[PDB]
Amino acid sequence: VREPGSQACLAIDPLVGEEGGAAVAKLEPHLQPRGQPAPQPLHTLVLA
Amino acid sequence: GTLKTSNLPEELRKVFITYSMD
Repeated sequence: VREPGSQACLAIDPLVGEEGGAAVAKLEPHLQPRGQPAPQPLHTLVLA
Repeated sequence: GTLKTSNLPEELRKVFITYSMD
């Protein structure tokens, strides 16, 4: 008989870098609000 | 609303009309 002492099997486990991983970022455009005095289209009429 | 007046010079105020009798 032989003993597995020296030849024992190996388990594996990755060295995950999640602890130092950057996050996913969401973008939102800062709308030029119409609540603030934004301009409007100058629909014109004629006084005949 | 607000009022407005055009700066259209007098030279651009000339118009010509072509038509038929009916």
